[PDB]
Amino acid sequence: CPHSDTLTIDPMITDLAGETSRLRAAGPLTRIDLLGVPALAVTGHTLARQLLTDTRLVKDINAWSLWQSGTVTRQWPLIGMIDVDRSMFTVDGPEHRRLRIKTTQALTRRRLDALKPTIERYVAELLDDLERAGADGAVVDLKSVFAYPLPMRVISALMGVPSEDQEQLLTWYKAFFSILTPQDERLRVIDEMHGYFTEMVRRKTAEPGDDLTSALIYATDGETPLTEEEVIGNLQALVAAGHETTVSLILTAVRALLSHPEQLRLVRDGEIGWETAIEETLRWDGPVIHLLMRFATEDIDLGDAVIPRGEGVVMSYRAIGRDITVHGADADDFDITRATAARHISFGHGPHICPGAALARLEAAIALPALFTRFPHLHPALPLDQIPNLPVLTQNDLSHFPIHLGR
Ligand code: HEM
Ligand SMILES: CC(=O)[C@H]1CC[C@H]2[C@@H]3CCC4=CC(=O)CC[C@]4(C)[C@H]3CC[C@]12C
Ligand SMILES: [K+]
Ligand SMILES: [Mg+2]
Repeated sequence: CPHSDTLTIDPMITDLAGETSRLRAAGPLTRIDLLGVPALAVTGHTLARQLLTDTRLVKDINAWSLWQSGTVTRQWPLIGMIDVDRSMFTVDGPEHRRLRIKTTQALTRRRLDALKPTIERYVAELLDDLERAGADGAVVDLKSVFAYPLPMRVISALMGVPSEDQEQLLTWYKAFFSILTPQDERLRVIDEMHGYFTEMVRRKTAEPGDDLTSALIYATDGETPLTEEEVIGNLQALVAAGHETTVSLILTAVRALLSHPEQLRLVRDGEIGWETAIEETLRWDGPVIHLLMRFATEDIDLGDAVIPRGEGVVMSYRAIGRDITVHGADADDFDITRATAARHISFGHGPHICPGAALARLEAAIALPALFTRFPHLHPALPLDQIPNLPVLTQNDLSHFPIHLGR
């Protein structure tokens, strides 16, 4: 690996540990290459926090010099991560709060109390599936049987996605996220997803129900109402995020606890909270690797560095979770007892901070203890260190997770 001043992010995710350490070492601001496209990566905790609140960094792709010049187009395999419709995800400034408010109100801890029974029912159902799958000592994929379906069920219940449509959504997302999907097919899948959620919003407009989509469509009376584009945009964002991140969180938490059985014991015996184990998982091995992307509306002076107007800026959240300045020398270790376990920014910071953090945390806090209580001798049927990532550049997406129920 001969010295380079640009760090190429390997889209096959062949050396995530090496790559994450190289980003930390090269940071807190360093040049990266995303499939032939240059950007800056923010890899330090403090600098990330400053920049995530800097109003000169915007989501709007039309602020991107390479987009303005036509240098980057829809042929770029990562383009679907940023060139999306109007929503809380793409907006900044005073307009942004309007696009967030119904969702944040709906996803408060207290409002989520009402969704808890549903989450509990789905966890119980999928554990029944695990039991069936793992009978007579057979090897089971913890991902396909338990972790992969659960968050789709949950976010679907919340948004009003029919039971019978969820399999198709998962199929689309898998194609959408895989770097291997041919770009023409990925763009088709993106159109097909948009068509689906467009019709879903038309369905809920004609016949509203007790779900968040209906609430985005029909606001309290006072308004002003969200456009069709905004409702669909929020909808797609909530489902995509709600599913994809949460799967990873469940799987990494299990892998972390199973490879650190002494720390699994701490949570089982009630000496450390499950919630604390989940925070350290978010810090150490969290759902987001990189977040695309922000752009400078003008020059941003950082004292001994300048991010030029038009430049693309990525938040390298995995690298950021391994910040030694913040977490100490053992940042690269999983340690649910560390003082800084909950001091991560793995859900972001500033205006665009994750609105679903309480739901993510709640799903994990129900699912994890339920899994280990039900199957106390759960163990890997494959060395945990041999579980590969899927080729998904921006997301910490585990391929499969072979276990035995034990015993
Ligand atoms: C489970 C683990 C999760 C992690 C690690 C996570 C992480 C994040 C991060 C880091 C951002 C902001 C990126 C940035 O602006 O720099 C974010 C934004 C967002 N997340 Fe979460 N998230 C999680 C679960 C969820 C869930 C359950 C939902 C929905 C129910 C969700 C919906 C969103 C939406 C809609 C945005 C965009 C908000 C905005 O830009 O204003 N994510 N997520
Ligand atoms: C940080 C993270 O993993 C989540 C939070 C917001 C999510 C994005 C929300 C908007 C969105 C809509 C889509 O239709 C494609 C997926 C994307 C582009 C999502 C990709 C994963 C993101 C980036
Ligand atoms: K578009
Ligand atoms: Mg050099």
